[PDB]
Amino acid sequence: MAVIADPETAQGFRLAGLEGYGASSAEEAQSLLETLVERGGYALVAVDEALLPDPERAVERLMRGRDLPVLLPIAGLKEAFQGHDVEGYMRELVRKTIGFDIKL
Amino acid sequence: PGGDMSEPVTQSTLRIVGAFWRLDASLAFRRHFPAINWNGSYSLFTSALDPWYRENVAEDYPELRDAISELLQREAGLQEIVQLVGPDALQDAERLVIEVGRIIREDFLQQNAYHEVDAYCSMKKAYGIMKMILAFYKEAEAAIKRGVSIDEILQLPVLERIGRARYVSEEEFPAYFEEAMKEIQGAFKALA
Amino acid sequence: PGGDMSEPVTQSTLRIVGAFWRLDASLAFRRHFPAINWNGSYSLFTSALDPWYRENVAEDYPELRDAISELLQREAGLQEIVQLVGPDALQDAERLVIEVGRIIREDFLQQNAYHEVDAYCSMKKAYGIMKMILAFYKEAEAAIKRGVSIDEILQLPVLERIGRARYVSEEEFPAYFEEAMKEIQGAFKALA
Amino acid sequence: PGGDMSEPVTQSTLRIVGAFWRLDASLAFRRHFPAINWNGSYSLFTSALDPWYRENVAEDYPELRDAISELLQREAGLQEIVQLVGPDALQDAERLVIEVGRIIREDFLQQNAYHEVDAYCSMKKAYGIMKMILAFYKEAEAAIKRGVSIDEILQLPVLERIGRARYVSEEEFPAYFEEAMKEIQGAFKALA
Amino acid sequence: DRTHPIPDLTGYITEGQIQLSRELHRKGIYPPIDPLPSLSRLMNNGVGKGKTREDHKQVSDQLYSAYANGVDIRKLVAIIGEDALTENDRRYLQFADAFERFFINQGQQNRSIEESLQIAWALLSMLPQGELKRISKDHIGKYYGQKLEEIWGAP
Amino acid sequence: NEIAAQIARQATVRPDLSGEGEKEEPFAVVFAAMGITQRELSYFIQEFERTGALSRSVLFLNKADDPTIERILTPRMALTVAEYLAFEHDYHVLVILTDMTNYCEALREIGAAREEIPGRRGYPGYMYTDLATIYERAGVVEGKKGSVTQIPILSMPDDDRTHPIPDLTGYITEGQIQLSRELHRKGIYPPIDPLPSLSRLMNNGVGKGKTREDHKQVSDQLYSAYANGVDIRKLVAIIGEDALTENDRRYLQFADAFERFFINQGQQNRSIEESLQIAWALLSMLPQGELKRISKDHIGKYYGQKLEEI
Amino acid sequence: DRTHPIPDLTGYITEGQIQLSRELHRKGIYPPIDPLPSLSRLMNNGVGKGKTREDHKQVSDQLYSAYANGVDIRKLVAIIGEDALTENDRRYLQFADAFERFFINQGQQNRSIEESLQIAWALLSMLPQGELKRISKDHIGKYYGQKLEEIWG
Amino acid sequence: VSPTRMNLLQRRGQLRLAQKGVDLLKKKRDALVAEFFGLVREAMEARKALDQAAKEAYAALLLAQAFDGPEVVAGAALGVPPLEGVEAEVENVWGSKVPRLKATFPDGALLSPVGTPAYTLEASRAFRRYAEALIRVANTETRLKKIGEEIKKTTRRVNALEQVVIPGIRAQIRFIQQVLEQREREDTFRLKRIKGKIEAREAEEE
Repeated sequence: MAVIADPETAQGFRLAGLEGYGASSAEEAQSLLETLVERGGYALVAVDEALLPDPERAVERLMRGRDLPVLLPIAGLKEAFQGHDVEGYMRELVRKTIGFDIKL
Repeated sequence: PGGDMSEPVTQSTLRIVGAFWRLDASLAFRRHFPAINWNGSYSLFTSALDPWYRENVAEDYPELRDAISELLQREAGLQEIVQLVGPDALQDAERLVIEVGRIIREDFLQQNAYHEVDAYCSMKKAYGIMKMILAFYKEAEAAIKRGVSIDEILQLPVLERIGRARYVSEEEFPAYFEEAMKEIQGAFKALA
Repeated sequence: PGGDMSEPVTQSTLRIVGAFWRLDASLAFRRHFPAINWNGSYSLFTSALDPWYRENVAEDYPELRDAISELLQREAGLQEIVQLVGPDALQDAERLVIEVGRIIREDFLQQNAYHEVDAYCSMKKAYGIMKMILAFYKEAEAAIKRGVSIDEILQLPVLERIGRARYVSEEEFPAYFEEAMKEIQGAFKALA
Repeated sequence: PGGDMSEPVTQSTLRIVGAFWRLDASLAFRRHFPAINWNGSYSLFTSALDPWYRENVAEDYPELRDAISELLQREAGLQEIVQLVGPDALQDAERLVIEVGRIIREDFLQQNAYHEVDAYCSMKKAYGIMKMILAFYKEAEAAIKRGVSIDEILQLPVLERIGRARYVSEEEFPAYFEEAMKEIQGAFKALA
Repeated sequence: DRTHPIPDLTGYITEGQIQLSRELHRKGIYPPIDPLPSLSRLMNNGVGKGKTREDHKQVSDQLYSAYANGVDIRKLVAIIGEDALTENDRRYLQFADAFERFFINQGQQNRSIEESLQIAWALLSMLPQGELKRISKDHIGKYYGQKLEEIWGAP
Repeated sequence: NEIAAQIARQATVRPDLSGEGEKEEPFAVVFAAMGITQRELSYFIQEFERTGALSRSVLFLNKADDPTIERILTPRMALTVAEYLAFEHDYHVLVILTDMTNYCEALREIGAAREEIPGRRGYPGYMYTDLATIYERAGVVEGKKGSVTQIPILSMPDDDRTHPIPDLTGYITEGQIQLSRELHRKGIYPPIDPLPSLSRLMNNGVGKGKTREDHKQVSDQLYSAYANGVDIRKLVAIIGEDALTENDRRYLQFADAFERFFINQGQQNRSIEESLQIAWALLSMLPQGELKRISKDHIGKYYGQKLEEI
Repeated sequence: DRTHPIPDLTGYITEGQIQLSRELHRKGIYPPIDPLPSLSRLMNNGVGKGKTREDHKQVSDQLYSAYANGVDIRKLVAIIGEDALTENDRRYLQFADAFERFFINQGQQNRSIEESLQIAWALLSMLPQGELKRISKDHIGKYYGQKLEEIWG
Repeated sequence: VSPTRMNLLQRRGQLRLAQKGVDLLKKKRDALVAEFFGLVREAMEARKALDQAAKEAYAALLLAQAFDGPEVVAGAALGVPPLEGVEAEVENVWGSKVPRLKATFPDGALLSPVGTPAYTLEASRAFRRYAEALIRVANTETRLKKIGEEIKKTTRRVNALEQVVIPGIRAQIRFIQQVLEQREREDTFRLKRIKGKIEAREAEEE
């Protein structure tokens, strides 16, 4: 597997055995993710949401062709210390997945 | 022959009659009586009778009736989602429309013919019940905007007051009506 | 005229005859003969001939015939879903029914008038082929309940024996049939 | 009557005429004129007029015409798929075919009888428009293989040049044509 | 074709219809009477208290609804399999087959109305009490609970 | 009937745009009713009384209780009076023939009685000529100042446009205005569907020196945009809104705004200037490059007004 | 319309018919002969060992079966979609396309029965040898295998 | 489609089959929606667990470099290799294959996570558990997306049937009915004409 996030957390991810990487910019994150996916290899790639909220949307040109890489929006660090709205994330996910954009 | 409205007799009739009261067995299966479908029925007398209503019933009766019709249309426009997912998954406003449609149906469109008092209704009584329901709708919409829980709006005794309006005798409807309008006014202010 | 079976002649015949062997243009276009429309054909003589079949073919011939008929009706029922969602969308048991219906169509109901052997079939040869197909169906159903893929069932070579039964001469057929009845049990035992 | 082509007059005519210019009400509803159904029309003179075309229009005119017909046939095939599963579900090659088929419809097949220039079109002008469309298609296919996005191709400015080519006059059309042919390569080199 | 003039006019004049089915016939069931497209227009005036039994009308309505649900679920299983079904869907699936085998398929038997009502209650007992919406609770209490063995030995 | 009464009330000729500059004259109305019910007759009489036009009108009233074979004389007498007025006294007449379906039903009754060779659904084989003898009594004559305009009203049986009555009428008349049951159920008045509606004489009456120069192109562009919008709406009903490209989403919004602001106008009288203003406002919803039916000059002159019309 | 009285009575009188198809004609296939609705009543009289070749009738039967399967899968793709097809279904699609483009489309060329049977066997070799159930295994051994590219391209 | 009585009856049967298929597919979508919402609840739980783990692991890492040298933490991360800690086994859901990542995750494959640092080893434990929770979240998300696109496919099929196929069959039925009725009318007119002419001939000359 592997992960892309801020360098502050990538060190810990590697400390756990994941091929971590440091993302300095949203463009940098997208380029690195494209390089990671284009290269044949690891199966899971969690992407920091703050730098790229919708990795599948951005990498649409590849994931539509290959289905092994499992992208994943992972929570940011400074956000984690203050929390984030999971319910809103799931509402957006439902909108994306069934399109009918309604929940309660 | 088999309900095909394209039959020549039906088509010739519909060229000459001013009202089409479409009965449907689907409603009667759902225990809804009279079994008249408000989506397929129509009338060509409403505009010519409006001046009569504005003097014999009330000046705003045409507007209230049009409002009831628009509410029913809004309900019919939300059956493509209520079918896919139950009423519970709809947001506050759409579920409010669904419940307003339910109350319209069950407390204004239904009428027991074997009941001692419900078998008959006057134009004043119908106008009163329409005004009841529409005023409740306005207040419930305002409350939802004020962040009230829709479930709380679905538990108010005022709804049970509106439900029994069908069975109140004509000599007793006016007092019931004024009291229930005042209770509607004072039922959402009480609810936070 | 036109292949229309609603013509006066065909309909008047349909009311006085005992057996009705309807022919299908779709099957004749594919060169599948005899090309009988199974769904649209019938006989009124089956119940009267059962004693003869028990005495002169096999004691359980009527039951096997009825089992074949039930299989064909089940395939006709599932063909609607197949036309709706395609054959791969079906569950394992339903695909097995479709496949065994196809085996019946191609290995039992198909007959080559211009062949030296298949141009004629005795009642006992028909009973043997029917028994083969039914035994295969039962063992395949048991296998599927124990978790054997359909793809692995349809590749079993005993199906080729079942498919070539039609061509075995009348004198050689009994030995062929005993070998095949042993082989079916062997093949579905070996699958484990 | 009713646009039905199975009537005695149309059927009796179709046995004797050498061309069948079939008008379509669906095209006329969308203000697509001349409103000729290119899928349902035919001509039995195309083979005999090829020698005249090859010396009076261009030596390769029939090949361009055949290519445009093939593109239209491919569009007709793809439209049935698109209308049920959405344009996005297609591959990039098929999407380009849909777009070029639309360009052919709107920029070549459509003609304005009430316009001061588009009312009449010469054979050279038709050949030029076809050559521009086919050149754009070849460059676009190359670009698709080079990974270019369909959106980039569609947003090009040369498309406007092709789209206004029919309103240009005869006395100045060949200059417009040379310029646009240069611009097509120029634009598809820009995308790289 | 029910739209053929003979059956159309007959339906115009008559008061219902008993429809035979070729699917039931070719599955071995006799008499091959299909309840779903069958109707007796005057049934309600000749059943009930003082004629037949008080539980007749609701038992008929419940049988109709349960059988229709069972047939629909039978088509649904072919696609989504039995595991994806809920327990109630499975009970309806079993009830439909039992209905075809023991209710429709009586062969050359002569069943009095009491025997038929007993069989109907035995079949309805397969469904969980309280899923029988169209039957009053009194009749459920009085007749619910019969065992299929009473008819299992004579399909 | 409401649309016919509104047209009769609001019909004007606008000499200011044409250039003659002379003061207009009002329309005489000849009104022929065949098989008309009392409800509809009451509506028409009340409308004409309300607008004061009942003094400058001639009414021939064959009611649904009147003899059927007399239904064949009514339009002929109406048109005799219309032509007399127009081409002998220099009037501008507006003829309204309500329920020509009743005329065709009467014609079929007679034809069946006489056992003549029928056509498509029992209607006599000469129905086309008979309808032409009524419809081709409109027009304008050289050396005459008056005119006869016809607005027949026919109810299409079973909403079927291929039925012989609408079919033969459309082969004779100069276009048609087709109402939409769908628009009516959405609450739109007047519920005129543009796509099945056509006017064949529009080009000889619009443009330079009549209306203003962008009329024809604006109409063509509206047709193209609405056709695309309806196609995209068909696509959406299958593959959901969320999958639409942004351009297609624009076309959808255009279709909706069209139906809700252009078609729907209630009982309002809109001059050609206001209608063209609303039209350009709706067209401004699209990217300026997708307006292929309009020349650059007009786009420059008029593109860019928002829907702030009040 | 094949149900029109003229074709209908003719077919009831004549010993087969060669029915053209507008769908093939529009695709550019000449002669646009649609094999499924065509028929030759007396064909069995004049084919086989000692007349044309011993594999003729079975090869014709196999071609009919394969083409019918192809047309059915064409009707199937409109419902399921191409990506859901099985490998055998895809193979029958390819067979139908190649059949139309190479066996039916021949232009103004004169083919001997030997060349026609060679093209038929080349097309049948595109299907797995176990799917050819109408042909005897002797003929499958003797004639199966050859590739279409050898004939053209 | 040739106008015949047989074609009309076949076309009516096709209409009935299309309607039955619409109902069947609606029931299929009902079951899919129920399962989908169950998976939505599960995913809410999994995401909340992942968020809590992210909080705790970020905390532990922050203190690890705060007490153990940031260079020490960097060296520990560098030493640990990108071990092959998962097996990408696939799972079948409603006729579709989806990954089900299994965390084989050999602990011994982490080289030099312990030593001179006193807490960096613990921070590795927090991030390993965090990776476990992240795997669980991925497992739930893939299933939810697959069931969602199955719902979308079914809805597209239903809409196709209800808005393209069924209206087409109805139009064909109407057309065939019109053609057949017209033919009957024409034949009747012919018979009446012939019989009338024969009657006139008998009157004129017997």
